[PDB]
This record gives sequence, C-alpha cells and structure tokens, in this order.
Amino acid sequence: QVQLVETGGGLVRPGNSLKLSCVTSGFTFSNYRMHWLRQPPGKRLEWIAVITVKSDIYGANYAESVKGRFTISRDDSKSSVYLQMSRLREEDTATYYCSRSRGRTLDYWGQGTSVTVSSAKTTAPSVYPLAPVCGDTTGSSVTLGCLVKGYFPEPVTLTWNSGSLSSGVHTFPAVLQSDLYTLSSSVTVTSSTWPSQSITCNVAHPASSTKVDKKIEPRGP
Amino acid sequence: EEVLTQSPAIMSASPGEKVTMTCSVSSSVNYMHWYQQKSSTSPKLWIYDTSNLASGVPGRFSGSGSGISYSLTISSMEAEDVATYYCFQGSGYPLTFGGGTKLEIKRADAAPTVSIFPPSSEQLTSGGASVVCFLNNFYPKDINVKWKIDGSERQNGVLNSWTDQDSKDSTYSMSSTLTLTKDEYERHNSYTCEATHKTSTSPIVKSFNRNEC
Repeated sequence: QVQLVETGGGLVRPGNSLKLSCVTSGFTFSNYRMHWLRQPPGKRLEWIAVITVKSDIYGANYAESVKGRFTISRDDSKSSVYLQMSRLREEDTATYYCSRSRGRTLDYWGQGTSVTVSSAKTTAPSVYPLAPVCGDTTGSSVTLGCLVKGYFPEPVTLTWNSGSLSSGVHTFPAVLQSDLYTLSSSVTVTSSTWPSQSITCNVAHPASSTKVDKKIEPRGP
Repeated sequence: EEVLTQSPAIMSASPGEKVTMTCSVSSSVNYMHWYQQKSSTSPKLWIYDTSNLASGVPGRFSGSGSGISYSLTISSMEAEDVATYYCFQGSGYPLTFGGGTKLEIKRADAAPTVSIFPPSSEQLTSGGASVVCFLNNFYPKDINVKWKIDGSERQNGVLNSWTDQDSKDSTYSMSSTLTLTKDEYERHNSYTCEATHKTSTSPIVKSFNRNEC
C-alpha cells in the first residue's frame, strides 16, 4: 500500500517561487531515493530531480532545465520529499509528480499536482446551461449541454447531477483564447428520463473559489 | 544525454491485432523500461529492465531489445490497452523518456449524433452569444464541421474541441462553438451546424431559427 500524494500546485507569476510537497504512505521512506518529474500539457514526461538516501551524500542531482533554480529536499521524519521552485517561467508550466525508485526503475508515482506559470488574471467561469431544441435523430434520446466560458487558469471540475450522471457524458478539453478558457460538456439520456427528472450541470473552479450549479430547463411544455 | 526516440508517434490497431512499437536510443543503454499513461494521469510502470512485466500487467505484453533498440509488443490488441506508452532509461543522468507512442483502437465506422444549441438567455444578458454544436460518438476521428448563418457559411468565430477516444465505446466526440456578438446574433435568424463524415455522403444538418427560440 505504497502511496504518494503531491500538493502545492497552483497558478503563479513568472519569477515567483512555489514549494511542492509529496507526502508518502506504505514503505519505509528513508530507505529509498525519491524524484520529482513533470509533464507540460501535450508533451512527454521529464525527469528533473533526485535526492539520495540520508546515508549516500551523493546528495541531489538535477536536470539542467531546473539546476540552480529548484531544490529537492527530504524530511524522513515526515516521510516526505519537497521541490522548492524559484525564478519560475512559463515553460515550467506542468503537472509535477514525485516518484520513488529502486535500482534503475521509478516504481511508484503520485497522482500529480498542477502548476501554471502565467501573467494572466485569475477569472471565475460563466456557466451556461444548454437546453435542446430537438430530441436525437434515432429516438428515444436527448442531448443536453453545459458551456463554461471565460475562466483562468485550468482546471474546472464539471459534473452532471453532482457526479451521479456519469454515463453518456462528453466533457471536452478546454481551449485557450485571449488568456481565457472555454470548455463544454454534453450528456445524452433516454427521452423518458428528461425532462421528467432533473438534470444539473455543476462547475467547480477552485482557483477562484467558485462552485456554480445550473439546472437544464426544457424550452416548452 | 541519452536521447530516446519512439516510433510511431501515434498508431491504431483493431482488436486481436499484433502491436509493435519501438524506442531508439542516441547511444547504448543496458536496460529499457516502459510506462503506460492513460488520459495524462499518473504513469504506471509497465515493463522494467527490458523484459519484465510489472505486477498486474497482462501476459499479452512483452518487452525486448538491447543496445540502442528496444520494443514493446502486444500479442493481441484489447480495448483496455488504449494509452500512451513511454520508454524510459534510468541508467544515466539526466534520466530520460521517449516522446511516447499513442496507441488507439479501431472499431466499426459510426455516424456522429449532431445537436445544436442556441445562446442561453444568461449569456445574452452579458453581451455575448455562443452557438454550440456537438458531434458525438463517431468513428473514425476525421470529421468536418460547417456553420451557416442565414444560409451563408461562417468561418471566423469558431472554436473546435475533440475528445480522446471514448473508454466505453471507442468513438470520438467533438464540440464546435461559434461565438458572435449579441448584436450580430440578433441580426440573423437561421443557425445551422453541418457535419461531414465518411459514414455518409450527405452532411448531417441541425438548425434552429433565433426568432422561434
């Protein structure tokens, strides 16, 4: 039951510093080398730093991309590894992971924590419910929509009926335009389920501390 | 550095088909490892030390190679194998990954279901007007969308977004959003989204007229 959990991610400005944490469960932390890696969106994974075990004094090693800007450290008593970042730039934007290794292999990773380095303003989304003009061409089925517009940074969390509606859903990757994102999502249900049962689009945007619910209303009787 | 190059960058295979992907290295390494990545989520160790499957990896997977050439093979493609596969050398600093092979699955061609949505009254209140069109559950991924406003093709103002292959049915979906001012939206009546897909010579056409709702 090895567990690794990164926290600390968030939006920061170019030149800022941010410290990431990785708390671990289910192995004897101090006996393993620990690493940070990252993946810019749409790009391959990148190894960026390793800290050896207390005894080595081989110390720490870094990718050149971060060397002399980032510092890896460990607290064995806390079973935790850290990445102190400084002098951040736009190309440091990525999901950051901590990993344990054995021999040549990185065996266990965390879930990732997301860091955005940007000068764009944090902006809460506008959330628009999309009511059908017609049932689907086959029967029998209807597609509803939710449009989420004008937010920054990623991510939003969208669900339908607080997550009870999971089947038949399509949530599209966000697209960036003029420092603002828009995303949409559709749900398809049997015509006998809607509008007789309520369907609601729920959008969380943690960066702007907002959570918006929007019921889909039928156009007519 | 040891530079890792994977071919092909992207591939598709029908279910039961034999899959091979390669990882070339700029200079010899002693062992190669492989990670499976679904949906840009946390990578899973797949194969370590060239040929050993990690715990729970199905026996249809195999790793081989030596020197500067490594491969991963799936004897019989399955739906659950849809992922991006990275090779990884951990023998010399900096530790490096290849650029991935994105592995998709083939299914039977499927026509999209097309749905169009007017600007919401809430959006109109704010001075803006988005018309939305979904092209859902189609295969193969290639697809054209066109917008017509009172019969006239509209190019500027459209933003498109495609999902990754669906995990329950192996189809793709696409959203197309036409953003206009409320004023221009209010200057016209017929809003039409047309989908052109290989499953038919005729486009799938969905419309509404603003002045009806």
